[PDB]
Amino acid sequence: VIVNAQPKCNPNLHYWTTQIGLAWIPYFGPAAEGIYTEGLMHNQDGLICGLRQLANETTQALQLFLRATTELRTFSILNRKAIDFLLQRWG
Amino acid sequence: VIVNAQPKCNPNLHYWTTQIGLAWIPYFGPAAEGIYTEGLMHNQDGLICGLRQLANETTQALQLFLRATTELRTFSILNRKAIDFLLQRWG
Amino acid sequence: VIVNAQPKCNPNLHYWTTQIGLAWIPYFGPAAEGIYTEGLMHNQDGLICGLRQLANETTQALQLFLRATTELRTFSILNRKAIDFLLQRWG
Amino acid sequence: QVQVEESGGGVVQPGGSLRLSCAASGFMFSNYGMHWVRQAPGKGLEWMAFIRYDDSKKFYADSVKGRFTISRDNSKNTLYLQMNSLRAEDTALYYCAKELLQVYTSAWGEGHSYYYALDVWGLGTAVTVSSA
Amino acid sequence: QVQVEESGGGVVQPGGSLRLSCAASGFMFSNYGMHWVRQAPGKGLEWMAFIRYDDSKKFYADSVKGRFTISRDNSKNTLYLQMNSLRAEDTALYYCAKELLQVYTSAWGEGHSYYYALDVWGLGTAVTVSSA
Amino acid sequence: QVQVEESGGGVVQPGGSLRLSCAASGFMFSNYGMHWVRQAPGKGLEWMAFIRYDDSKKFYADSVKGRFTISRDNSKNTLYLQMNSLRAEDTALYYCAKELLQVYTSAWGEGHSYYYALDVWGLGTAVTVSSA
Amino acid sequence: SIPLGVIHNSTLQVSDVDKLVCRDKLSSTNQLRSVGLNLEGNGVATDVPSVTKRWGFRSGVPPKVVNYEAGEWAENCYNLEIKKPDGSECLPAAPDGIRGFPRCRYVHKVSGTGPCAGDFAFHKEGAFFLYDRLASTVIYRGTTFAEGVVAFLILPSTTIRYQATGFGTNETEYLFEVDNLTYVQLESRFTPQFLLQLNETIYASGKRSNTTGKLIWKVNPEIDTTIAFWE
Amino acid sequence: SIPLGVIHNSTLQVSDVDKLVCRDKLSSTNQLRSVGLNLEGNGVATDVPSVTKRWGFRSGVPPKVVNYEAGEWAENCYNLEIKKPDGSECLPAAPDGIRGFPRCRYVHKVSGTGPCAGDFAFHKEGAFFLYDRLASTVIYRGTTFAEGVVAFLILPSTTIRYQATGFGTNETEYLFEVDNLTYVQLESRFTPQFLLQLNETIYASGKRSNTTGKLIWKVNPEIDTTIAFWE
Amino acid sequence: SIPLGVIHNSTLQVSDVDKLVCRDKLSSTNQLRSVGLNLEGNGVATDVPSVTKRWGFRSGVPPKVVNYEAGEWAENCYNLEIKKPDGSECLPAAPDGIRGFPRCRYVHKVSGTGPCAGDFAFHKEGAFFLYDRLASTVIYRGTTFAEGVVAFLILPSTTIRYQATGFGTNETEYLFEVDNLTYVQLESRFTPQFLLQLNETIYASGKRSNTTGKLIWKVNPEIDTTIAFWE
Amino acid sequence: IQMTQSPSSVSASVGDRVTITCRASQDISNWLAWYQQKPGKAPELLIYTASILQSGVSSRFSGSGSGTDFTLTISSLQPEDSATYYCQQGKSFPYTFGQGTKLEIKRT
Amino acid sequence: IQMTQSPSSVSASVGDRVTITCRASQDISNWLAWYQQKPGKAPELLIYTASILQSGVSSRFSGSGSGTDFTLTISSLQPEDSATYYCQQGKSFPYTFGQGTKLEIKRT
Amino acid sequence: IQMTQSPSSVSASVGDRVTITCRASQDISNWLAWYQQKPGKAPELLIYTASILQSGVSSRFSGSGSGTDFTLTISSLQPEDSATYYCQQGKSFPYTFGQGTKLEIKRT
Ligand SMILES: *[C@@H]1O[C@H](CO)[C@@H](O[C@@H]2O[C@H](CO)[C@@H](O[C@@H]3O[C@H](CO[C@H]4O[C@H](CO)[C@@H](O)[C@H](O)[C@@H]4O)[C@@H](O)[C@H](O[C@H]4O[C@H](CO)[C@@H](O)[C@H](O)[C@@H]4O)[C@@H]3O)[C@H](O)[C@H]2NC(C)=O)[C@H](O)[C@H]1NC(C)=O
Ligand SMILES: *[C@@H]1O[C@H](CO)[C@@H](O[C@@H]2O[C@H](CO)[C@@H](O[C@@H]3O[C@H](CO[C@H]4O[C@H](CO)[C@@H](O)[C@H](O)[C@@H]4O)[C@@H](O)[C@H](O[C@H]4O[C@H](CO)[C@@H](O)[C@H](O)[C@@H]4O)[C@@H]3O)[C@H](O)[C@H]2NC(C)=O)[C@H](O)[C@H]1NC(C)=O
Ligand SMILES: *[C@@H]1O[C@H](CO)[C@@H](O[C@@H]2O[C@H](CO)[C@@H](O[C@@H]3O[C@H](CO[C@H]4O[C@H](CO)[C@@H](O)[C@H](O)[C@@H]4O)[C@@H](O)[C@H](O[C@H]4O[C@H](CO)[C@@H](O)[C@H](O)[C@@H]4O)[C@@H]3O)[C@H](O)[C@H]2NC(C)=O)[C@H](O)[C@H]1NC(C)=O
Ligand SMILES: *[C@@H]1O[C@H](CO)[C@@H](O[C@@H]2O[C@H](CO)[C@@H](O)[C@H](O)[C@H]2NC(C)=O)[C@H](O)[C@H]1NC(C)=O
Ligand SMILES: *[C@@H]1O[C@H](CO)[C@@H](O[C@@H]2O[C@H](CO)[C@@H](O)[C@H](O)[C@H]2NC(C)=O)[C@H](O)[C@H]1NC(C)=O
Ligand SMILES: *[C@@H]1O[C@H](CO)[C@@H](O[C@@H]2O[C@H](CO)[C@@H](O)[C@H](O)[C@H]2NC(C)=O)[C@H](O)[C@H]1NC(C)=O
Ligand SMILES: *[C@@H]1O[C@H](CO)[C@@H](O)[C@H](O)[C@H]1NC(C)=O
Ligand SMILES: *[C@@H]1O[C@H](CO)[C@@H](O)[C@H](O)[C@H]1NC(C)=O
Ligand SMILES: *[C@@H]1O[C@H](CO)[C@@H](O)[C@H](O)[C@H]1NC(C)=O
Ligand SMILES: *[C@@H]1O[C@H](CO)[C@@H](O)[C@H](O)[C@H]1NC(C)=O
Ligand SMILES: *[C@@H]1O[C@H](CO)[C@@H](O)[C@H](O)[C@H]1NC(C)=O
Ligand SMILES: *[C@@H]1O[C@H](CO)[C@@H](O)[C@H](O)[C@H]1NC(C)=O
Repeated sequence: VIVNAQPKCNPNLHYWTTQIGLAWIPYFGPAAEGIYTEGLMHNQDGLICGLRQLANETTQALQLFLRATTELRTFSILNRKAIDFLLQRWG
Repeated sequence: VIVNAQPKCNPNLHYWTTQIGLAWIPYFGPAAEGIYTEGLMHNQDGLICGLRQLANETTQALQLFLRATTELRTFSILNRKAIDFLLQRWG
Repeated sequence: VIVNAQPKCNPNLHYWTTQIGLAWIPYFGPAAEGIYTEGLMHNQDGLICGLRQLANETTQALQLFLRATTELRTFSILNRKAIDFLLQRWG
Repeated sequence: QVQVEESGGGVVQPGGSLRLSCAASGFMFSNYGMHWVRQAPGKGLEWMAFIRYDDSKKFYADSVKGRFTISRDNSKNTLYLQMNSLRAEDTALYYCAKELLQVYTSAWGEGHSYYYALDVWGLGTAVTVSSA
Repeated sequence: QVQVEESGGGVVQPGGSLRLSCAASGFMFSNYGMHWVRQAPGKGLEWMAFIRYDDSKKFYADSVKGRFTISRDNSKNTLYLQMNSLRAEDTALYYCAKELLQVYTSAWGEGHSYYYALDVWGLGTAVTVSSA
Repeated sequence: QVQVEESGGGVVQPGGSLRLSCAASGFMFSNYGMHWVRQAPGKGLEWMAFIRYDDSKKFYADSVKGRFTISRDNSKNTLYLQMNSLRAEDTALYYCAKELLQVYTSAWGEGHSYYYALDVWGLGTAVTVSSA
Repeated sequence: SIPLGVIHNSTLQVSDVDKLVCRDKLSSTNQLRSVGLNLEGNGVATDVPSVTKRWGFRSGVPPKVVNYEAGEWAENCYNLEIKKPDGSECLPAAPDGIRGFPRCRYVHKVSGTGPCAGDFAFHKEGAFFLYDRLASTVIYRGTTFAEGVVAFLILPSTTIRYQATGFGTNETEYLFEVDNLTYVQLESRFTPQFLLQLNETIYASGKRSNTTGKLIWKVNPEIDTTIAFWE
Repeated sequence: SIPLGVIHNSTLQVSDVDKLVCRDKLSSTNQLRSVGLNLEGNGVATDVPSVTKRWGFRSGVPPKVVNYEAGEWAENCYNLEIKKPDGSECLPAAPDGIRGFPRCRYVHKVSGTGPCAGDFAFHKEGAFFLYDRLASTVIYRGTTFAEGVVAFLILPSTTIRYQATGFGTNETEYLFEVDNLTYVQLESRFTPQFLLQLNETIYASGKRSNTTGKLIWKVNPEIDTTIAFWE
Repeated sequence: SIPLGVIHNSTLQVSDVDKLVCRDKLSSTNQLRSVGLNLEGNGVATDVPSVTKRWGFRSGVPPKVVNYEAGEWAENCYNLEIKKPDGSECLPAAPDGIRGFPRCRYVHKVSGTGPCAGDFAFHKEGAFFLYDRLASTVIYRGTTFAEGVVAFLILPSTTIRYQATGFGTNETEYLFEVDNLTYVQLESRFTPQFLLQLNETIYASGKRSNTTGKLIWKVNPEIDTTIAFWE
Repeated sequence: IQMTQSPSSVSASVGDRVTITCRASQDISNWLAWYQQKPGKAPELLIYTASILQSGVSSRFSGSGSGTDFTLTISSLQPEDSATYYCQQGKSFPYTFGQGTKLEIKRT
Repeated sequence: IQMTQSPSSVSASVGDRVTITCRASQDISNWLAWYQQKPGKAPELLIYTASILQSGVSSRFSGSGSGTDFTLTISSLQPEDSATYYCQQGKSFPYTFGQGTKLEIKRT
Repeated sequence: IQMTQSPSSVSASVGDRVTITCRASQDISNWLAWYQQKPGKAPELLIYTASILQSGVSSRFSGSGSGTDFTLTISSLQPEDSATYYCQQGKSFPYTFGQGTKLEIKRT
């Protein structure tokens, strides 16, 4: 598994993400500062310490991958992972 | 099926799309205003009324999806649909 | 197979591509002019003549495809090829 | 010929109200637009208000919004101006003015020209915001 | 020493044509470029044409394109200028001019310098577009 | 009252070195910053150096970097200036200057104001870079 | 989210993005095209004073832009140049890659002034603003566009100029332009062919302005219009 | 390269990009989210003079920008305005699409001067600079951000202004701002709540500058701080 | 469209995009690289007056840009600065992300004037203009590039300056630059090593311009060139 | 929506040619007017739209210009023109205009 | 980090009102100083921070300004002011300043 | 491709120092020429390329400049220079140039 080795580990991941009655249409829609769904998740068996270590182990390799291309705004990484996944199981 | 509920439905979809002898090379190629293939398609059993209603039902949800990201020029929607399709049948 | 029909064929493909001790972190990383891995590959049974002809046969069709879109910086061609490959074998 | 005359002036207390009567004759009054132009007796001209011919729009200067109200009547051939919340700077002459246009009826439907300016001016009436 | 002389002037009708003869002697004529400069008798100078030494390029002013034709002959050591479709503003003196260069032959191959300007001028010949 | 005095001048050879002594009395010297300002006898003022009150930073002008060294001592209430590699343009008066501040101690912790300027100037000492 | 329509051999059937449809056979990504359709087939009004009540201004939301591959031949296309009354610009300039809508039977070009209160211009009913193969949710300045929407599915020139006063309010006034001193005040009921007969009759019969000033015309409530658009 | 973490029903298990894991079940691309986490949970110091030793300048490498979908509520967010001593700009302007970090408990806004020697500003330990759903490896000017990193996985408001002198060196000096003639010199140990009690006490008790000049304050080594941040 | 070449264990075999090849085994997207190759291996001429007959200007088509991952070490690389005779710019400025071609044995830098009639510069035979991992179909100003093409497949420094007069026509004249008052008129047959011996001999033997004016040199038809480039 | 004239006090003798510069803050494009206000009198129109002289006024008054910089011009000054001249516009309808120029006749 | 004054030699008689323009290459925002250097004397502070007169100096000296363009002003000139006036600043600490203006009293 | 000189009529007496300003619409970079046209005579070269005096002409003529603003200068005027001076260039080969300056000697 992934074992945390940081000095501190905050076990409370207070998180924000993105996702009626005519709120969809942008002329009546909310401003940009209020389109964020909030939520709270607690330390369910080292999961947040696990993510805090996993983010550090993927930091350097992602930095390397971003050094290796020319796109100014990379977005297609998850799709490349899915296509790699499909080819690794069947292709 | 999809049933139209608009006030009017134009059953004639006059459509334009994009697709030799050295027309490929862009120095001899046509100008930008003439690279459009035209064509005509008639109402083959409510198909054009069906599209005119389906476009209205996908309008709001697409508006929502575009509110939910940060790409200034989204292009990868069809590829996400294909990857979702592959994962829903095998992944 | 692919048969070369050019006037000359250089059978030596001297090539450059892109791919520790804190070289990953970009503040200590190399400058832009030195991130290129070099290498040398010789004519292993018409392979370089084959690529030099294949590049000419895919030149015009790629030019056509690039005329047919609106993206200022196309990058997703290989992913479209992979998704086409997956759908042609299973989808 | 064409007569444009101001009336209804005098003196008034600060914070009061009065109404002017710009009567006119000698032309088709329901087809021409009318103005109001202010001139302080120590200063120059400054525009107040403008109504169109059909009473469709009302155009007001910046320093006179809300307090001052233009209106017209094409029955008695008479322009009116209702004033409220009067101040000490408003002591002035008040001009009512007729603008220029020719009426090209030789068509399927009417219409006219403008060349935006003023020709026929009244003498001006005197309004004083004071106690005496 | 170096002589540059205009010839072939006179008077000519409007719409006519004539040819000038700029003969020169005293230097290697096949190695130097030649010019044509116009001066109206009521005005100043203005450039007309320029040919290189080897007759490779011909450079024309804007108001003289098409109508006027430069040519040279390194046999008779003589510059020529053929003129067509003459107009009333063209009544002027016509100068033919020699430019400056030193010839650095001390190499494997020849070549020269420029410092673009003019030194040896002719007197000018007179051309009149009129009836008398 | 507040006395600021220069001392240690004279004459010196080119390429030599000397030290000035700016002694001062009549105020809390360990709480005020001190300056050095140069004036050639044929020219105007120009700044040389500045030290803070606690000897934390040292600020030098551009033409005096490396060669000149500021230092202070809050024991003997005396400013010092060490000079090396002297040149012929350095023949001047050397001013040492006291700056302005009030000391607001009425708090949990100290602190002061600035309004950056100079009030109490010394007379200046004379330094000559020559042979006589 | 975002349903993929399926052209079955019979008729159009919407597919679920939650349920798994085994009847779908998708063996290319040429079988996925993103088609954009026009509102004017749905039966909305088309004339400008009955359209720009559906446009408003709003501040503080960034635009978004999606592409589409095939479109419909438009009957009406619009183009805007709106300035604030002090002289500044209202609508943002067109970015790179933005070109006009390619096939337009009529192009309503509108210039003029209005109380621009906002940062952009959105569509009040939630439709997009179709451009050269790009659907956008703003209106960029000086680029000929239509109104319409976008649907996703599996497969198997005349210029009319206007003058606008008070563009963003409810009490707006539009002017038809014939000559640069000759205007006609619009109504709600004017169709474009009637306006084409109008500038033909005006410009031929010599009733334009023969002086320096403007000349504005009215239409009596007696004269018909020439014209479900497709009958 | 770039491992995809797997939230198993027990706990988090890293998966190999070289070995084939048949225990993974991936039946959507909604099951792939790219989450960005903050450094301040790892236990780094948070105060500005203990942070901007981790920023440097360097020239001749272009920036790169990647997106992320979900983030952490930040405890500290920074914002910069650094000028060269001649008056020019140090940090590049924000491109389009760049917005500030959305949820920030405290926003350290820093302006001032420094010997800017480079073309950009990178993170010396290799972390990213999280923005509005965009991870970047530079610091753009005038946009509120945090410090942190990004991890990939399978699922199933208060403003404090500073003044900075000598921003890029090792011998730097920071100033806390109360009023535009009233400053307090920072230390290494100051927490933000102590600074909030400080401007409350200063601005209430009338000890600001009542003249034209600046007024700088020191803190005795006797007065505690108010405050593992989460205890 | 766009065939994917297959490196079989024997040799290179093109695959059909219409027929289904079961012999292909594609188990990564690291096995897909997009390689760009140079024209100078095909045997085209390389000298500038035999190359810029293959460049023209044209107006009214937007550029397109595609990337590629691996390239060939170039023997000749070009760089342009062309101005219109009134003083304006001909070629558009380089956008962000555009950098020069990285490995270049010789860099022909060309400045000068020409009757620029068009909006861009395209390649008359249909090749691309390779940049720093980006293939483009225009020529951006001031960025060192090569000429070549791109192919898709499955896997398993010296500067020479010119002066150009009349760049876009058929009757053009190029000048080799030695010193800023010392020029040599080119021919069609000059190779770059001969030009390197030429500025060595000129700059050493003292035959540059010792006055204010320019100095142009000719070469007799007696002196050979130093040099299938790879023999 | 602002407009600023030449200096307000200009003096000349009878027979002189004088000009009055009028400057506008926005582009007006020939929607200007020059009004002659004799003292004790209502003002009167001289030239509308910067080109056309109104009937009844002699030809010694003229004016022209393009865009924002227009100019009224008296050909030869007459003693019957001791008046203050105004410069009004009507483009975007707040009808704002200049402050005025009083033209003084030199009589001791 | 540069500063340039008015011309260095200004002459006036007793009772005159004179001004000295001081220009700065960067934005200083009221961190200026005006120093009076009598000949044979150390200089003395007149006005710090462009607003406050120092104690001991009479009210005939004043000065003001905003940003980079400040100006010292003598109300009425006195014969005791034959001196050269300097314009110093202290914002970004190289402490550079102007070249000086010598004010000459007109005595034959 | 345009060039505009100083005003065409300049008058001076014998012994004066005069200058002639020559302005160019494009960057020329020292490709200029100054020609002396005596009346009844062909013109003659004085200075090519803005720096070098031609042989045969005395040293009282000089000229210099950088870029588009060049200037011919006579050191001391002589009575033998009643002539019109031209300012030609040769950079981009339409060879266009100025209109000329006639220098008048003051003799009653
Ligand atoms: C409303 O209705 C009126 C008609 O009632 C329209 O007016 C017509 O406008 C068109 C478009 O501008 C005109 O067509 C053009 O006519 C030009 C001739 O006029 C020019 O030359 C005369 C010479 O004295 C000038 O006096 C005059 O001011 C013009 O400068 C032609 O030069 C044009 O040719 C060009 O386009 C054609 C298109 O195929 C090309 O083939 C040519 O090579 C060239 O490029 C063109 O023919 C037309 O004359 C006008 N009158 C009539 C009666 O039709 C209004 O335009 C219309 N407005 C709207 C908004 O619909
Ligand atoms: C450090 O600590 C001090 C307190 O010790 C803080 O000072 C407070 O700052 C806030 C923010 O500016 C102040 O709150 C505002 O007060 C305004 C009233 O003052 C204005 O009007 C008076 C009238 O004479 C002027 O003299 C004065 O100069 C001001 O112009 C209100 O107008 C504000 O209302 C606005 O915001 C509220 C927010 O909800 C809205 O509801 C309102 O509609 C309106 O938009 C606001 O209330 C506060 O007064 C200051 N003092 C105190 C004692 O709290 C420093 O800001 C703080 N600094 C830092 C960096 O933390
Ligand atoms: C055509 O051929 C000639 C040779 O025949 C070339 O001329 C050589 O050009 C190179 C490149 O500029 C020169 O190399 C440099 O020399 C400099 C010394 O000259 C400078 O200093 C003198 C001192 O009086 C000045 O008079 C003179 O004007 C110069 O300013 C060095 O300073 C350079 O060093 C730099 O680069 C090296 C590269 O490694 C670094 O190591 C250094 O630290 C420093 O950064 C450099 O050495 C050379 O001197 C020239 N002459 C010869 C005989 O080789 C033309 O350049 C060439 N043209 C083309 C287009 O090919
Ligand atoms: C411009 O045209 C209009 C009509 O198209 C002219 O107005 C009419 O001119 C006739 C000429 O005798 C008069 O009888 C009418 O009374 C006029 N009508 C009106 C309403 O006044 C006008 O004169 C023309 N102007 C010019 C300058 O040509
Ligand atoms: C510049 O150099 C050239 C040759 O490299 C010189 O030209 C020759 O100079 C010699 C010197 O006696 C003469 O004998 C030759 O006749 C000259 N050649 C020509 C074609 O004239 C030139 O003099 C040098 N100039 C300077 C200023 O140094
Ligand atoms: C500004 O406030 C400070 C203190 O907050 C004042 O300084 C003190 O003022 C009292 C008033 O009698 C004196 O007794 C003290 O000696 C002062 N302290 C110092 C260090 O000088 C100051 O006077 C106030 N200034 C203004 C203009 O109000
Ligand atoms: C337009 O909106 C304003 C805003 O309140 C309102 O006062 C006015 O009556 C409205 N007019 C119409 C015609 O709707
Ligand atoms: C209208 O257009 C014509 C066409 O040349 C032009 O001459 C005239 O000045 C224009 N008038 C206005 C008011 O723009
Ligand atoms: C800061 O760095 C400089 C660079 O050499 C060094 O001289 C100085 O001593 C350093 N100071 C500290 C406190 O590290
Ligand atoms: C500080 O802010 C106040 C607020 O209005 C302002 O009046 C004052 O001039 C400011 N002072 C400085 C030095 O910026
Ligand atoms: C170049 O093209 C022009 C265009 O017509 C032609 O006149 C000329 O003869 C051509 N010259 C050569 C050498 O091809
Ligand atoms: C050529 O370059 C040298 C190098 O310093 C320079 O001094 C000279 O002025 C240049 N000449 C021209 C004509 O640019």
